[PDB]
Amino acid sequence: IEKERDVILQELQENDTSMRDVVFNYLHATAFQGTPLAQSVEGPSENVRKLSRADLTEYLSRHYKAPRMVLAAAGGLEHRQLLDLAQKHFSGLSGTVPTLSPCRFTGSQICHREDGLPLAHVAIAVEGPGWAHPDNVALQVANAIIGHYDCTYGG
Amino acid sequence: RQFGHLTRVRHVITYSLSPFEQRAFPHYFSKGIPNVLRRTRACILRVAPPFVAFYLVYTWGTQEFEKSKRKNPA
Repeated sequence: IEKERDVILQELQENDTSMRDVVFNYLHATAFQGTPLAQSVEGPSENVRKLSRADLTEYLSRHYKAPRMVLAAAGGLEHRQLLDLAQKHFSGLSGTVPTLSPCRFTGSQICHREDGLPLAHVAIAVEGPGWAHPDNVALQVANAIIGHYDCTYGG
Repeated sequence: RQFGHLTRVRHVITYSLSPFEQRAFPHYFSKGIPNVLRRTRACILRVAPPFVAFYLVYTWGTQEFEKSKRKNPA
């Protein structure tokens, strides 16, 4: 717990270099400001220097539960070879929890001006509909209608 | 000249919001009016006293001129 607590703080220095990951971290932090989703995934340095075994115990004690978990596999197997192993091992799982707050959307701007670098990674985005909304099929096309390009395609 | 080659900036963050996500005139009465007075208390003392004298010189300028056309005892 204490060793890794240094490993984490080593990486938040590293991800300063991961400029792409900087942006999406900023981006999610704006549109979903005030909500949980604006949080990063690795978290602030501070909480990593205050974290406890018990908060993890509680966190573990609430989210890792059968009704909200999935097992899946593929390859040269059979679905019934597997079904016994879940009935063997995970049958001892605690099979018994808040639901979602609708995370709103914001139209806001953020800008970490820094002239000392070569270039500027930039991002822009809008509200997305979500998973079950069927028009996501259409949008994945339009992203591909516009497509992509990076400094290598001889076309 | 334009944006791009003006100067240097380092380690500066800017937060800002759409207009649509905020009322145009919040705290206009609630917060503006003291700021008006604060803006006033910093400027009146170096602006008024000229105009104060002007009002007086505008006053005495007429009265003495008013008396001069009125006759003398002779």
